[PDB]
Amino acid sequence: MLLFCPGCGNGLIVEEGQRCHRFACNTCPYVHNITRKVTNRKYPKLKEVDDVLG
Amino acid sequence: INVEIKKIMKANEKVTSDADPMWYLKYLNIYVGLPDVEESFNVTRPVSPHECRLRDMTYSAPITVDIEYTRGSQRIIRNALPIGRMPIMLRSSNCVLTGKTPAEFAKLNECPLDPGGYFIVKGVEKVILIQEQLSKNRIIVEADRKGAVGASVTSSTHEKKSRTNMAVKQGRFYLRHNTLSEDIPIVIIFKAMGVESDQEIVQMIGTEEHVMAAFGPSLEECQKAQIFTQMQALKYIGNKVRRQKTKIEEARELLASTILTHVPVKEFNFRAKCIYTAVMVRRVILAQGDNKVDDRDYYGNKRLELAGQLLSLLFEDLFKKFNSEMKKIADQVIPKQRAAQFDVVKHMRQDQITNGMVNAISTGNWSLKRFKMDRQGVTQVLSRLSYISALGMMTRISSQFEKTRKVSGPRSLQPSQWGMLCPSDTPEGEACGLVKNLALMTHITTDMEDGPIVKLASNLGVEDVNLLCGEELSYPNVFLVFLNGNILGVIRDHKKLVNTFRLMRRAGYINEFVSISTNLTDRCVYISSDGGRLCRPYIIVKKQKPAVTNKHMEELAQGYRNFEDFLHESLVEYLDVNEENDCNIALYEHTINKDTTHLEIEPFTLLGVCAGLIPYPHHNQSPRNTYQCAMGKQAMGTIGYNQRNRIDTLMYLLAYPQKPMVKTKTIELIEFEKLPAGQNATVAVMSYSGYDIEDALVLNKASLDRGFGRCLVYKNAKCTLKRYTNQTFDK
Amino acid sequence: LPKDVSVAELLRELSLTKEEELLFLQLPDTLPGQPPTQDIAENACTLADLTEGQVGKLLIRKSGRVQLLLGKVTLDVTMGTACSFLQELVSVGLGDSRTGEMTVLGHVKHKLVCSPDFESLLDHK
Amino acid sequence: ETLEALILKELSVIRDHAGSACLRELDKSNSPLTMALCGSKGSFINISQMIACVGQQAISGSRVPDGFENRSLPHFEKHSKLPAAKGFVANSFYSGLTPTEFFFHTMAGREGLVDTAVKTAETGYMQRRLVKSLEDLCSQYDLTVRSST
Amino acid sequence: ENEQVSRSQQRGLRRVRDLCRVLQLPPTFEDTAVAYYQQAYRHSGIRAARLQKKEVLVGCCVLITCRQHNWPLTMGAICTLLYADLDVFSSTYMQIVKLLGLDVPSLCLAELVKTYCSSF
Amino acid sequence: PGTQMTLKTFHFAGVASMNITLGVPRIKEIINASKAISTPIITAQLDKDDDADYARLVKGRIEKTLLGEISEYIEEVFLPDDCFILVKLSLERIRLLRLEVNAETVRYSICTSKLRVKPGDVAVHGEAVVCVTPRENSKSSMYYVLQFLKEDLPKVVVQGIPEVSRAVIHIDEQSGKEKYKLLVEGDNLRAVMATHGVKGTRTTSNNTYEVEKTLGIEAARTTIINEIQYTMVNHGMSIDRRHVMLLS
Amino acid sequence: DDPVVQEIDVYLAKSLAEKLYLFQYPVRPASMTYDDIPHLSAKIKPKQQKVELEMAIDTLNPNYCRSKGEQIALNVDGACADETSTYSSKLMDKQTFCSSQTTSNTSRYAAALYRQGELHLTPLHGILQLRPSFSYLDKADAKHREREAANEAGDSSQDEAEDDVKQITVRFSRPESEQARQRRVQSYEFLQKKHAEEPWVHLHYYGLRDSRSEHERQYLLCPGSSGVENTELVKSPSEYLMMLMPPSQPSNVLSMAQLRTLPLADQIKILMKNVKVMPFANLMSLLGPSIDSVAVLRGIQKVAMLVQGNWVVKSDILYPKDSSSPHSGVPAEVLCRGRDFVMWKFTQSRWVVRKEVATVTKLCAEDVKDFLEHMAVVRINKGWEFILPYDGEFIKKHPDVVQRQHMLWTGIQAKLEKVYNL
Amino acid sequence: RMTVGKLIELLAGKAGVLDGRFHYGTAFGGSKVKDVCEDLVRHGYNYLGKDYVTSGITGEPLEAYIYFGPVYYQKLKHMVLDKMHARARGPRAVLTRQP
Amino acid sequence: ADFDGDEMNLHLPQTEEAKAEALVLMGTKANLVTPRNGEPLIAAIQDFLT
RNA sequence: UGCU
Ligand SMILES: *[C@@]1(O)[C@@H](COP(=O)(O)OP(=O)(O)OP(=O)(O)O)O[C@@H](n2cnc3c(=O)[nH]c(N)nc32)[C@@H]1O
Ligand SMILES: [Mg+2]
Ligand SMILES: [Zn+2]
Repeated sequence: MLLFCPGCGNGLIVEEGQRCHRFACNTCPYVHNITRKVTNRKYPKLKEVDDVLG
Repeated sequence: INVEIKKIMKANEKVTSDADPMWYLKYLNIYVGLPDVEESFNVTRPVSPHECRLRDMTYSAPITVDIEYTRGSQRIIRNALPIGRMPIMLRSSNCVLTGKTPAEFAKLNECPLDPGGYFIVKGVEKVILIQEQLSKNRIIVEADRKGAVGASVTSSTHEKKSRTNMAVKQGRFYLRHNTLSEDIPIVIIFKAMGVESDQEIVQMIGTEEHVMAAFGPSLEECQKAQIFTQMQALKYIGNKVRRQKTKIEEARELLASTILTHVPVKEFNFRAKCIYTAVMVRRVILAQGDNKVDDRDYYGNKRLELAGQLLSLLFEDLFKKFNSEMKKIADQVIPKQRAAQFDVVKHMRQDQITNGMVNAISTGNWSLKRFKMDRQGVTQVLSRLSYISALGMMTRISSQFEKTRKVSGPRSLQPSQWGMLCPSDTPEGEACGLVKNLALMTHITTDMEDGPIVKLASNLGVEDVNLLCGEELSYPNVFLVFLNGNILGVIRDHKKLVNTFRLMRRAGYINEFVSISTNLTDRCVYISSDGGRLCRPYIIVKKQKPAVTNKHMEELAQGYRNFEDFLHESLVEYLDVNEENDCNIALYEHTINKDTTHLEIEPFTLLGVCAGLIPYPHHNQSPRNTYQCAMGKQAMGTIGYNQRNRIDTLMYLLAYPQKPMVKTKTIELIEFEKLPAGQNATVAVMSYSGYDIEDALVLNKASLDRGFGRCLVYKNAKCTLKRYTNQTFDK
Repeated sequence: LPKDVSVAELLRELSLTKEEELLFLQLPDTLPGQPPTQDIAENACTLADLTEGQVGKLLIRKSGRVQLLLGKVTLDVTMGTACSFLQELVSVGLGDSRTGEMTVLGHVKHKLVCSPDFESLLDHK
Repeated sequence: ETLEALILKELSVIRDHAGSACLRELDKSNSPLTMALCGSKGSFINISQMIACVGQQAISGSRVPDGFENRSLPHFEKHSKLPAAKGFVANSFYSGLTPTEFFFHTMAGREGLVDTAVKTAETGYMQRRLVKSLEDLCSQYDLTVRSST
Repeated sequence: ENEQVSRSQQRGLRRVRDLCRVLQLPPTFEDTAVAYYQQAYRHSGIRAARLQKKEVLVGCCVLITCRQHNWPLTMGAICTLLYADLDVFSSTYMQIVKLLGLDVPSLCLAELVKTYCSSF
Repeated sequence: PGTQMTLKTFHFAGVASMNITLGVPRIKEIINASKAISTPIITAQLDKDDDADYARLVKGRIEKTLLGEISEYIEEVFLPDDCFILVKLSLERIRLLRLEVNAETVRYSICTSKLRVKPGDVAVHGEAVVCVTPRENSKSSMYYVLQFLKEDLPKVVVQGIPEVSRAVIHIDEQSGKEKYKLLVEGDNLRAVMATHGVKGTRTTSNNTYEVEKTLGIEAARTTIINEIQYTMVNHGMSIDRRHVMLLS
Repeated sequence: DDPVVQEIDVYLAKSLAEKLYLFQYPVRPASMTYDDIPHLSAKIKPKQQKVELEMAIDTLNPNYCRSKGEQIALNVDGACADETSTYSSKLMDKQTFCSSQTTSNTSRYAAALYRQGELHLTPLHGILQLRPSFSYLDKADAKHREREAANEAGDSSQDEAEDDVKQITVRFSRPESEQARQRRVQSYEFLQKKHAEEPWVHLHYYGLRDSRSEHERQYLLCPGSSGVENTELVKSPSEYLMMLMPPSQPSNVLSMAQLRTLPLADQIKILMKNVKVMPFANLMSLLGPSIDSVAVLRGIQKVAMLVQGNWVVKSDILYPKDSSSPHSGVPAEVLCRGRDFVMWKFTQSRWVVRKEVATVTKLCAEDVKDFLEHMAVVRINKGWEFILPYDGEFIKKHPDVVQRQHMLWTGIQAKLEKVYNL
Repeated sequence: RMTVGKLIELLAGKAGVLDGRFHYGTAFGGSKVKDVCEDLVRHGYNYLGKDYVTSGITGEPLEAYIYFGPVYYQKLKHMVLDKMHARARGPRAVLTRQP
Repeated sequence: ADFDGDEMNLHLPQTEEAKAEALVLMGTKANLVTPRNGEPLIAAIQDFLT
């Protein structure tokens, strides 16, 4: 998903620190370590069975 | 000639030169006067339009003005000084034909039934056709050349007109302007316009999952670069700005004034412009899914420029040119001529405006450099083939395309032409679909002050857009309200707003020509108050019963009330295309159901003037009606009661014209029965002698001998005996 | 979160609970009154010209109608834009020309809009 | 699209049945019927349109598109896919066409006119190119078609 | 032509045209005025003359062109719009008419009467 | 005949879909012999024209199938040890469409013209689970490339010809027997003929350039003649075959 | 729908009218508040309100990167300069929130404090939106620029004494044209300098948890009785409507409203000129019941005549002295005489012969047709009949008016017999 | 061409010239066919416009009735006298020596 | 053509060889059929078929 | 600008 920094509001990118992967900002020292599993499903629309024509 | 010329004079009231300060030329009041002729030796004399046609001169009035200037620091004023000549339209306010009885028309050698409304220059009759163009200050979402669904906006103010586009060629929004070297991402422009928080930018764009998924690439591309502040974004824009920190100042000036001129900024406050571009990006994102592409042929987004606006623009341009020439002459004369103090009166050109107007009306090509407008075919020779021909040509409409491509889109008949333009009336040939005629019952709106409209909108609870963030724009119940392309604000429960606005307009506190429309797909309520919009009267229907009754019709017939009284009593109201898009209309009384808001006045009014001559047109085919209108535009018959004194290069008259037996109400209205263009003959439908194989007919020798079909062709041969430079003359 | 209505909001704020709440209402530009001895003209009459005390009543009729009787006329109160971001109401009192005090009175959650009942104003006369 | 096709099929069936009924009820010695039979001019389709009922006004091989928002004309309800609201002409030329039917017929006529106008220029250019390309070949005496070279 | 012309002659021609357009005289009058101005400029005595001399030359050429077509125009208004005094105007007019010898039709009384009556 | 033709519509050739340009524009495209034409049509015959199962099988074999069209969900999971993208293939839809695509085929399809993803980055854990773990390429790219992967991964081809865009099963209901054939809206006849189960001996295409490049100049001439004749017959007007033969 | 319950009262407070501001954070959701964030100071201005909040953020928390804090501190500030530092320590400790002005006037906005049975309204002096400003990045850019300049200067180990004496480059204070002066005034730099010219004011922060918050929260209330009749706010709905919507500033051009706004005499004259045939009762109904019947009678007797109980407009009213016949061009006196003769014939007999009228008046067919259509209709086998029936009610009600009209018609008949020699 | 409107106009004109009236051909309205048929049957003419006509050449009656009636014909400006052209050697153009 | 105002051109050859070639090759009796498919174009028309 |  798209996450933002509560301090400034800029976009957060996933990087690797010295202990664990974390979300961090490119304009401030704010970080957020990942504790549990985080997922972002999209459920792409499957291709339906195109039936015969005629 | 009454208000716009005065406004232009007030705008250009003062003109002065840089050299020799304390010198100025101030205009006080401009007059047009009555039509006069400069034939006599420095003497004016009233001249009639027929006399102008006979003498091959122009029917214009002397433009006069009162001015005040400083010759040698002593203020000298002039109460009346001619500066030009404006061709006076026939049957106008200042024309000699208006307010005249048929006896006075006969005395002046003019037909009472003549439609008028055309200019007479050098003896030829020219008519300024109505131009049809796209509405300005409106976002248009459409596919690009290759097929990229993008958006465009042509912001046109009183000074400049700039078209800026936005494309999604590479999944991200790039904004393109004529003043930028290369299209830049929209996020950089967001950061440059004050809003630097990516969270706020995303909230303004939208809070929907698909919206964020589509806008993610733009955020990633912006984060790839080191642009995070307004200063850096402005520096990048200035680096990308073409030649006409200095770059930062130029970028800020372009963002504030050049880009989106229609969106005003109080004092470098780009909040409104940020909201506007956010709404545009949201519309683009919504269109990127379901193919809800707006169409250009929808006449609800069309504007009709009458001759008044064209003449106003031309007069403004000519006055600006005259002021510039006067300033140049002053700068060249005052500093080095002599101790004799210089004044403008010795160089006030009185033929510049006259020649400019004459050329622009005669040649028909209009070249306004201040607006970069190069139009052709604006004026056309009034076809005097018949009275019907002249009346149908007077109400023609030309398009902005002017036969550029065989698109077939604008040439096709759109459903938006209901009650506004004649569906069947169209010239047969290469101009099929581009030249159209107005309906029998329609009107063109003018420009309003827009003051009380804004006041009522603000009082009705419309929240300020600057008070709240853009996140409220993504709510389903929050509807945006726009005013002539400018974001007026937001509102909730737009039904109450629309109902109250319509009730106020019917009451009369708001001009009846101000249109209000609501689009639910985009959740936008548009309030239109600009001129050129097409409107049509409709009877108000409330609770399955029209407001107009038999008592009201009897009062109108007896003369107790009029159409203005009907408008004031909330009985009949004007509806625009965008307004009827949402309102429900009923053709007849039996068709009225529970969900009806208006009633059609008359169905036969859908046809135009040329189509009104067709007897029982709903029983024939559409190409038959088109060909009938095309041939009636050339039908032979009487022109007017002054056809004998009229002298044209080519005229066709009928010996024994007879009015039709099957005459239409449109015929009775246009008074065509008084000037018929045909004869009724005892025709027998049969095959005889095989000389009527393919569309041919057989005439009777005795009938033709007894005067049937007798026609008269009148031609003019003109000769001139002018005097050359030398004292010699043609004899 | 279903969209609430002003009548139910007031009902749940008064009967269901008794805790006070800070509201933000948007009044029309001109109030149905005259500036009392304010040196005029039919100009705008805002709250800055009115005095303290009872100025109007809030009525809640059946079917969810919420009206505001501010004299001879009656406005209608509706729910404004549902703001979800933080709104802190503060009073910045500059008691001294060199130092002042910023006092956070509370938080703003709901927004109201008061509009003239133009239909009634038109059908009255 | 399935609903559109079903409605078009129903309208075509109605038109065909009306035409058949008109042809069966019409007596001999009728001038339009005789002309359609001999093939000089007209046809059963035109006879049924001008006597029994006009067919569905098809624009680009489809019903009348929604010019306004979610509807062709304001006189019909929004999201209404009725035949009379989408282009069907119940009345005939003899009984007279309603304003909406006449407007749809004019739309179809103007579409045909602009199509023919474009076709004229397109085929003129195509024929010019084809002739300028094929004007070099000729039949020789040895039964071999050869170019100019 | 139009290349072997000095800036002074060009300024004189432009002044002739400006005064003609201010007085709203027809293009035939403008052509006659410029032709007479060129004919007068052919002489050297008028060619190398005063600035006031050439201004009065412009005025007198306009006056002669106006007279040649039986058009009434008062020399008072000519001097008023020409930035000149009557004394030098008449002196230079006499000099130029003696140097040229062009036809000088008399000012008709009725035309001047009509022109002045239209003023009231 | 260009003037005689009215440029009609609704002529779907009996399939009620697949709008094909026919008439004067089609004649113009044919006489111009452009390399890329609008709406190309390839008609291919089947060895087993009566088995709908085999027809669907060859349709899936020839038609391009993207990863996002078969995968039920793609999630970028950031476990405390590592971040990677997990793709879950819908085996039910796979067996319903009769596509011979499994986890191994998906893994082989990945790492092909996709920012040079090494084989070790992609791994398979379950029967229908694909785990992709990218690495920083140091070319103005960091670990935050999972967004670009999410953007361009669902549009990767796992089975079928990349040029083929849409293949449909047309049926001929002749009273003798009902047979099946493949109608492909692509611009690759060589691949369609090379695919298994397609009778390449009776495969025709509308793109004259492709027919020339694939089966020779004589096949191109025959295809041009047949296409012109069919386009002319569609409008009800007939022309002697000698004219089109001479033109070709 | 009646007000069954919830009859809440509304009170007004003016204690904090000029001291109440509305601060909103567009980027901070309502769930998380700044109550726990220790504030430091706030810069504000009395005029051109633009408040800048200076707060402090924690560092020992796990949501802070110490290495990146050191990096940003070393980028924004020097190594150990510390004369003008955006942070006291070597870490990003202070955060800057800048305010943006929403609207110039906030008189229409008011804060409503709700209590049990009453709602107190307090005006707002200003509404500002607080957003995290980025000025440390600009200061870091300036620091980098000056560092690059220092590096360029110190490119050599020992820099010799540069003879870069500042020559007297005193440019002209050239007289700026009006257009260029207006451009300079409207430039952003001029506005920024004008805003900066005003001195700043430093204010302390008192959070909601402080006792001062609850101490000052009571000022939003006002001491007053429950029921007090306001002296103001007593204008009628019509007056309120006029206040909220102030004004901007053929012969039937005037509408009904424009007619009614005219005096009674002009109203009657215009109505007669338009209709030319109307009963007295219809005229009263059109004019309104509030107008006196005697007044209407006086108005109509001067512009109309009595014909078979009905009122017909006079001929001179329709045909002024300077007008003429639109069909033949004859003077208006002849038209008036003909119309008077027609009216006399109608008064004498209900049936009038067009041929006889034409033969007597010597007028043209079109004029006779116009005169007959103005006050009558065509009846087959009977000629022309008066459009309205015989109204005996008015005749019985007003006998003196009937006698006056009878003597006037006798005089008109005498004049007609003298003129046309009947 | 399906020009039933021409037949309706002819019938209305015949009825009007018979009864001394002016029928209206207003779009989506006007005089109906029943009214003109009643007028024709009252005046003694056929209710369908077709009348018994005798051939003028052979003098014998026609097997089919002819549809007579007054129709409003209008002449156009297109005249054969003006459109007739015949070019001899004549003049040529200066640039290219062609007509 | 349809005899509804069509203007047609008429040319007179100025050479015997051209006249003979026009009469033979462009003869109406010899061009009764079109080379497109051999169908006859010069045949009966309206008012003749009926 | 009109015509087929
Ligand atoms: C007509 O309104 C305009 C349009 O003419 P254009 O086709 O734009 O003129 P053009 O582009 O320059 O055409 P071309 O290149 O072939 O010469 O012009 C007037 N008009 C144009 N052509 C004619 C004409 O042939 N005859 C008449 N009478 N008017 C013409 C029209 O006003
Ligand atoms: Mg033809
Ligand atoms: Zn951050």
